[PDB]
Amino acid sequence: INGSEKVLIAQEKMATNTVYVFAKKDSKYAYTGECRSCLENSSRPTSTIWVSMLARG
Amino acid sequence: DAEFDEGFKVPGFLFKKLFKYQQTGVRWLWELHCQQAGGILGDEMGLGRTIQIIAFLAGLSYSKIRRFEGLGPTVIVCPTTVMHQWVKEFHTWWPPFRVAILHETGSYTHKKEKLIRDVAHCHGILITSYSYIRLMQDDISRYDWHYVILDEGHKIRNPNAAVTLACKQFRTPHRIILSGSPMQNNLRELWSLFDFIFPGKLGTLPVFMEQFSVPITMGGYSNASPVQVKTAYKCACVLRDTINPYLLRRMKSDVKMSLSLPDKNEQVLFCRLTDEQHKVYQNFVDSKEVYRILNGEMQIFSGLIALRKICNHPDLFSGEEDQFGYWKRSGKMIVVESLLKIWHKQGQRVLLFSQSRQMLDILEVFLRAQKYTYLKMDGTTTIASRQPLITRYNEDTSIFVFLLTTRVGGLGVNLTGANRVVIYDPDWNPSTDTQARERAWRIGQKKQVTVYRLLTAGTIEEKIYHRQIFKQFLTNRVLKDPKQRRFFKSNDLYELFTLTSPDASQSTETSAIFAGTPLASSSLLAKMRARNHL
Amino acid sequence: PVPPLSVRPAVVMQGSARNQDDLTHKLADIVKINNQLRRNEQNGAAAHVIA
Amino acid sequence: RHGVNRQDTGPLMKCSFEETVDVLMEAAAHGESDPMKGVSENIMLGQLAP
DNA sequence: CTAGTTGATCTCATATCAGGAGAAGGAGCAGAGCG
DNA sequence: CGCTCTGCTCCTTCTCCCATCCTCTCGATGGCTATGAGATCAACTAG
Repeated sequence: INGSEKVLIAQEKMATNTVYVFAKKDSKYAYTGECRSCLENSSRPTSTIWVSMLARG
Repeated sequence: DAEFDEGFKVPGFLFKKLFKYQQTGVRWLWELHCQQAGGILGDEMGLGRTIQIIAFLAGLSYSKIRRFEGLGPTVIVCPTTVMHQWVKEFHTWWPPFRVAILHETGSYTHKKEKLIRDVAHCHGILITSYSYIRLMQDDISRYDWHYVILDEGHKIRNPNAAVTLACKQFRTPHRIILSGSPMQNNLRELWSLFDFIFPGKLGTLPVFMEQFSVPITMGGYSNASPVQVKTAYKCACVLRDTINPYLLRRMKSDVKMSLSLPDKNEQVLFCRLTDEQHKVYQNFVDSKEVYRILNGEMQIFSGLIALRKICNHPDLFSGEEDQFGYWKRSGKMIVVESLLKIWHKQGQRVLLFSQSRQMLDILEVFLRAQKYTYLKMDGTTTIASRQPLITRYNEDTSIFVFLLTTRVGGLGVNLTGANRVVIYDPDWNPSTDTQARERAWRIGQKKQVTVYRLLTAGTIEEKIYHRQIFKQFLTNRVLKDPKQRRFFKSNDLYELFTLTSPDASQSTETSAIFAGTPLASSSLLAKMRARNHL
Repeated sequence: PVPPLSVRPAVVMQGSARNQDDLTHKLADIVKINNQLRRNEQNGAAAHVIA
Repeated sequence: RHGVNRQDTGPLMKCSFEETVDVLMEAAAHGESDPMKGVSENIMLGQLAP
């Protein structure tokens, strides 16, 4: 580009369409299951859906 | 001597000299003086308004009505080009008024403040220019003036100008405006004039706008919903009757039978763009500059000026038989060639108008390229030598075409010897082009005068003409009759950065738009419910 | 208070184009809207427009 | 900042540490006067630190 | 002294996700006098 | 017997901070509205 050799660096990201159950120590939720969902042929950003459990008390 | 109701002895040997409308005007001026209000003598040019004013002030001085034994010190603010005329009018009608001009030419030969002090000390008649009001706005307004007459009071058309503020800093209840047209562009101007003559009648400018100007113009478009036009008509009626007892305007329809007026015909030529001019205009309307204008990132006004220059001539915008301003490169100058040739073969005499002085010089060079004798007067000519030029054109026939811009010279410089007139390019103001056509066709015009307005179809200039007509319609609705057939579209009228040149298969936009061509509490209630159903 | 030119120097680029400081651009916006508000209060403007 | 800029050390010493704008603005609102006793204040004014 | 010309100057027109930590306010509310 | 005046706790904003110094490359950045007429005025350029 404009005589300058430019190299694209591969960028890490969490995989999509997979359910990942984490547990944040400092939060109102005990457990949270997230899913960054994205249609096969991308047209919009990743729509993250969370399904959490409220912490006891 | 003629006598009025409370007693105002206008002298007989003056009052007899007036005409009927003039006597009506003197009556009205004195009705205001009793009410202690101001007003606008909105009679258009040529009726004679200075005569009415001198008549009324003379009657007020002789009648010794009283504060002040008779008429006190009065200031007249008029353009420089008419001050000497004013003093002569006084000296020929009512000599005993000690009239004095405030000017560098003047006659005082001493400190000008001493002139103000002396004239006020003698209850004289002092004439100034608007500039002296603006400059000495603090000094001149200390001597308890009894009358203020703003002749050609449309200089106060702008409520923001320093001249307006300086003129509204006068204190007397008696403010008279002598303007041929109280409003010229929109209702800003009417409000400013009324804020001068009578500070309170029309409200503050925000209120006046939001009540009148917006509903009215929204009802000036043919695509307006019926409710919008009906509201516009109602508000126009309210404004009309609100201003009725303070604006005395008479046309050349009722007074026509008293004075002769030769017939005037007018055409609007639609001049196709030349192919090179067409290409330049299309490149500009496709270039990124107008795109940035549409984005609002750059001021649209340069785009306007550029497109006007292009329609005038490509050499303006762009910058043998190829020298500067060659007349074959724009269609409007093709048409000017044809008209000038034909009229010279007819032996007539031409006024050649243009808003641009640069293209005025272009046209000068074109006339040198031809063998037409001519004369030029513009802003660059010294004022002291302006009268000779006009006289030399008017007295002989050995000069064919006289070059003007629409705005040079005093209002209505007497160009009578001309027969035909051409407005090479339209202006935004209807009043300036109207003045241009009126300048040739005045009182004491011997031959039929015709006006040819040169348009380039489908361009910016067609839109300028449309806007001129729209403003004229606005003024007419406000001043003569609210009911009017609606001609225009809002979006088409306001979007003015396009190019649709006619191919002669379809008619031009203008022709398409102009395709057709005590109260007994029951009369009070009846009028209220009538106005409210509208 | 609008600061002096030292606080917001107009540095000249390689050519003749004089680049203004961020403070100067902001003061330009402030003066623009201040003049705009001054005229809108002086001449016809709606209350919501002034607001 | 919650312990060091809450003592009576003077606004110029405090602005050197943290919350430069908040400290100087508080000092302006309250008309505080820095007696130029610390080393930071003299260093800023190019004076010989005590 | 007297006009007149010629510059400069100014006014007025016409344009529409993997932070953290502490400090302050606010709100819910338990409870104690006490009118 | 119902109101006031606390003052405790939970949450919620909200705002502040995140080592020092040094080298290099690379890209982006650029702001333009006109025109003319009138009037003033002060200086010559003649009288």
